[PDB]
Amino acid sequence: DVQLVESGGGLVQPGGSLRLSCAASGSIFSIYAMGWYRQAPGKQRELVASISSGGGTNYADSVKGRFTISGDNAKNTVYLQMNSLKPEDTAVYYCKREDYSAYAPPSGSRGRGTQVTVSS
Amino acid sequence: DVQLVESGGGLVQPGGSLRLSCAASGSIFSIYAMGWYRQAPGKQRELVASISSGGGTNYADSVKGRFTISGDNAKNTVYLQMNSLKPEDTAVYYCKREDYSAYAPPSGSRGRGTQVTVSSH
Amino acid sequence: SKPFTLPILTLGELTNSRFPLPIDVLYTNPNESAIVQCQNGRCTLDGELQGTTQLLPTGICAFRGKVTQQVGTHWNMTVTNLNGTPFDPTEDVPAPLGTPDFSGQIYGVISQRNTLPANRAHEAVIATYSPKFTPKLGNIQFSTWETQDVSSGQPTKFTPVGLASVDANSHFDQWTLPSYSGALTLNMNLAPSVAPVFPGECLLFFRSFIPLKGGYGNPAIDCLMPQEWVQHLYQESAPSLSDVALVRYVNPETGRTLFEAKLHRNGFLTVARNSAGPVVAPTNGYFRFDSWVNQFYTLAPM
Amino acid sequence: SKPFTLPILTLGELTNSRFPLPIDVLYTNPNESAIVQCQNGRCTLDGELQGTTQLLPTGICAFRGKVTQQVRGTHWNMTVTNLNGTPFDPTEDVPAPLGTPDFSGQIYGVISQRNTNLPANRAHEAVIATYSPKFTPKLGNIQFSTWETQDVSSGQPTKFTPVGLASVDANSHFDQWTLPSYSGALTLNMNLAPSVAPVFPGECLLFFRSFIPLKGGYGNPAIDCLMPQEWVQHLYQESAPSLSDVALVRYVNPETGRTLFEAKLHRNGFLTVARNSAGPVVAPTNGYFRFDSWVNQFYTLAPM
Repeated sequence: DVQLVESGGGLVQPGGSLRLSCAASGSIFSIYAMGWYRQAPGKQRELVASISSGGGTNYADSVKGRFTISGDNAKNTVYLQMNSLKPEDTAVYYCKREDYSAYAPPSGSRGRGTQVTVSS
Repeated sequence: DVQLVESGGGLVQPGGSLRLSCAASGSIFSIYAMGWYRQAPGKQRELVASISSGGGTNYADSVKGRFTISGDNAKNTVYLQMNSLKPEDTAVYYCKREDYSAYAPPSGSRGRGTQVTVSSH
Repeated sequence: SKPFTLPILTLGELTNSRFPLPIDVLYTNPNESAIVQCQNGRCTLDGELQGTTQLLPTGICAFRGKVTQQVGTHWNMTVTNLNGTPFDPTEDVPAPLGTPDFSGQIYGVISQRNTLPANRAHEAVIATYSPKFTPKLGNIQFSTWETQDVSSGQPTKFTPVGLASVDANSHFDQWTLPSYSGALTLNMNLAPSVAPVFPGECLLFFRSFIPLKGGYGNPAIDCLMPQEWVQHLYQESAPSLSDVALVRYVNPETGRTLFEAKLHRNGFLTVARNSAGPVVAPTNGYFRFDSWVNQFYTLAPM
Repeated sequence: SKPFTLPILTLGELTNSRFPLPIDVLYTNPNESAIVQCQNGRCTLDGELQGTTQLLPTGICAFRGKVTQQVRGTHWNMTVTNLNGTPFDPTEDVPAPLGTPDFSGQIYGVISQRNTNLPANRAHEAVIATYSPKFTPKLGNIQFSTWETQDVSSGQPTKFTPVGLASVDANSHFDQWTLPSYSGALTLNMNLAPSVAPVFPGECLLFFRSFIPLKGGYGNPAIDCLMPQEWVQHLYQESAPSLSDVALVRYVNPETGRTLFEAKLHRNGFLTVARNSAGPVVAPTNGYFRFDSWVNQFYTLAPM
């Protein structure tokens, strides 16, 4: 199985920034995609940003230009640099990874999630 | 890793008949060819008869019409029915088998041989 | 579970599946307004032929049958299946396999061998937009420059060469399907239309340039997969393990990845490209299957 | 150590490798006196293309190049390139440009041109006599004749699409086993794919036979190839190491599972069968060859 270790949650002053990190270990494959989902209070899950092993990236329109996703392949870790944060960004942020193979269907893993609060 | 046990050798009155048998065991394959070679005294080895798993048969011109080769696949055994024997058929008769595979080159095995003597004496 | 594979043939070793032509270039056109629903060169990744797609390269845009009578100089021809058996209209296909899947005036040679037999051959044109183009009904028409030397009731073969014209009155449109049963009837059992379902993506085509009998133009035929891919997928019949296969266009000399694409399970490619026009790539390049992915995977920009 | 395989395409799903035609029937002719040394459709079992063999079905008996000038009717001279448009280098170790026709006759087809806004075009029926002294593809030059008298352009990109034969009359010199003189007169062919023959008594060559269209006249001419073009394409890609000189293949009816007959598929890319009779082989069109084992000369083919 695959394990995802999340970090970088907490309380942040509006207009400020936060960096989330997700490190994958275990039965990981060379071809993959890692991303973040978030769930705002009294709302449903939404894609924030994802990055693929080929280098492609996908962003939600709500965070385009403010958030940047990247990775360090040597550490099998992805980073979410969240800049210019506003109260509406307040949510639980979840790490997601899909591992891909030529010989098997895509296999998915997910993280416990970290609380990000933007206020005052 | 294939074993061949020959049988049916001995002395025979000319004009008479003999039956040779060769049974294969061990690492045999479903596709194969089994045959008999002979070496007459003061002469070199020559093909007598062979039979293949597909049903094809090959005979030396010298034994055509007198010798018949056949097999019982259930016993993994081939038989050489030698009829109308003459003194010139006197030789050591050797069993030979080729085992064939889709995944490997042909593998060959041979028997120790049996003495067949045809003479009035 | 048998592993999915693609032919390792390079671009210069591939053939168009919608007309008997070599693949010339890879091509994209995001600004395409027409619905893309070609019927030849259609095969799922697990080997299911669709539309009017058949395996023979000689079968593409070919016709077999018999001339019934003369109707310029026009001739009526019953069409059979390419293997010589009569075409059954009740079969779940749009038309006999190999039937042309686009509008235009297709130029070629009609040849006959009588049931030693006598022979004849002449240049001919088949207008696929014409009301009397009804292959689904087992009947088509072709015109000849030759006025008399065509025989009725004798075995007839059409060998495709190119287009007669691409002038305005020749109605060449590679994405407009023929009316297989002619006027006032709808096409049936069609292979489904294809499109990118993701923003920033467009279709990737294998493009071949098609000869002209006369006039001005540089007309091209775009197919979703080359005929060799159709043949390969059909034989392997490998189970698809997701809805999108990730393929990389690889330079074998250097080992470099020129770009990556999505090979969709219905048998077509998409790429992340903003530009239209030919794709600048080595002709000894080839697509390599690297993994089964899903919509979470994002293609790198081309 | 990659396993050797054949395509599972049936007879009706196969194409001739010596002319762009579907396979029609399997065929034998033990009484053939001519040397069998075709140059197209030549490929070893481990994937080495030989002779003038190339991969494209559209490439077979095709020509690319440019008409230089007009020269018994209306004749045209044409420089020939490689099929990919690069110039042909005569010093390469091949008999002729890949795809060049490998037999004597009058090959009928269409010559089309697209000039170097929109380019002008033209196309006309044409005939190429491969027995003619001026058929010299190895020298990068060939000749073709047209019924059309003037509408062919010099110095413009030219393509020949093969359709069939012009004639099989005595004066058309059709012989499928007679190679052209690729460099013309008084020169010998070079870098030829080797001749093929049965080397065991009671065996003959097995052919994939296609019937070829005629522009006019009487006849039912045929082209026999050693292996279908799909086999060439398949063998080339796999490049599976050959584990003996002969692969044992069975012609199988998939509907019934019955073996109709067996054959030897030799290393140089040709089949032999144990058959005394000549003519077409009576067999289902949904039949196909199945690779069952690597064998040797000790194995004897069952009579057909």
